[PDB]
Amino acid sequence: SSALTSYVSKKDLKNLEKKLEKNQNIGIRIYGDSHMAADFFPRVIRGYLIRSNSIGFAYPLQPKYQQNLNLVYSYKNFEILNSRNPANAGHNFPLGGIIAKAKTKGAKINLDTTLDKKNFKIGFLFKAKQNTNAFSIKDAKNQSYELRTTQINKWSYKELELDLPLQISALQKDAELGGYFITNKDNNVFLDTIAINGAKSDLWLSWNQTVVKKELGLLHNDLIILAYGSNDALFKGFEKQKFKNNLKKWISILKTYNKNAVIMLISPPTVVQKQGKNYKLAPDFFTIRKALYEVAKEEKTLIFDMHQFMQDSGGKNKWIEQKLSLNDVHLTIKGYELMAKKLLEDLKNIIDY
Repeated sequence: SSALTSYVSKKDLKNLEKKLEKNQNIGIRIYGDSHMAADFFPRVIRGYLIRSNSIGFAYPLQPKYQQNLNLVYSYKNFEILNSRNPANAGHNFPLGGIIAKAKTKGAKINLDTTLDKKNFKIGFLFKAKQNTNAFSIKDAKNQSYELRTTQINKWSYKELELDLPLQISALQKDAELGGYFITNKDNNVFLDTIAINGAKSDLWLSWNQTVVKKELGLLHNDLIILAYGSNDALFKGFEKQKFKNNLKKWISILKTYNKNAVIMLISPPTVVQKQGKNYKLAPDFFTIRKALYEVAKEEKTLIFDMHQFMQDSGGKNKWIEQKLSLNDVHLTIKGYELMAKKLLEDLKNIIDY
C-alpha cells in the first residue's frame, strides 16, 4: 500500500517526469530536520532517483552530527552559529541558518568533494565588518582569490571557477561564511540538503528574508522536499493555524522562486515523547499529520507519510525490535534507507524514472 499521496496537477508531474528522463538539468533539494540532516535518507534518493553529477548548496561548515556526503570539511578557529540554537538568536542568518564565523585572523577551512571530479563553479556567501578583504581562497591548482565586501555587515556573494580541494583563510576576525553553491558550468544534476537537527517547520522565519530570497534565486530546484513536523510535536509553540499559515507562506515562496517546481511534503515518522521514564506518543503529532495533508491538498503538493509506512509494516514497536528505529523519534540508518526505498517505490506509480 502506497504511503504517497499526490495533489499535483498532471502537467507539473509530466514536466518533472521528462526532466528525469532527459538527465540534463535536475535540481533536487530537501529541507528538513534530523531525519534528513545526516544525509542517510537523501543519499538513497540522490543515488537512485537521479544520476548526480553536481553538489548544489552546502553549509559553510556542517553542524555537529550532520553531513553532506558529497563534501568533506575540516577547519581551525571557526565558530559555528546555528539559527536553531537559542544562544545564537539575534544574528543575521542566511538561508539554512548556519554561519561559520572566524574567531581569529588566519582561521582556515579546508573543503573537498568525495567526487572524483574537482573543477566547479563555487559561489561563496560571506559577510564582514569592514570593506577590506574578508577571506582569501586558494584552490588545488594554486589559484589565489579574495572575497571582499562592498557594504559592511551585509551578506554578499561571489562565484569563482576553482579546483577542489581549496583552503579558505580568514583575513578579518569575525568574518562570516554562510554557504557554498557548488555546480557545473552547465547540465547540473544534484540533490542538496538544507536540514538542521531539531528544526521546527518554521525555522525559516528566523532567517534574513531578503538574503533568503536572493539565495533561492541563485540556484533553481525542479523538485523541493519539505520534511518537518517532528520537532513541532516535541517543543513549545504549536498552534494548528499558525503551523499551516507559515508552511503555506514558505511553499508559496518556494514555488514562486522555483518556477514549475514540484513540492513534496514528508510527514514525520511516529513521534514519541519522553513522559516520565518512558516514551509516549506526542499529542500534537496526529494534528500535525492532519494539517500536513491539508496543506498538501491546499497547495497542490505531494505528501509522503512516513508514519503510514511504519504503521503498515508492524508499527514503531516492531521497528524498534528490528533496529529500524530507536526508542525516541529517531530511526537508524537501516530505517531511513527503507523509508527512502519505499518512497522511490511509490514514486513509480505517478512518475517514471
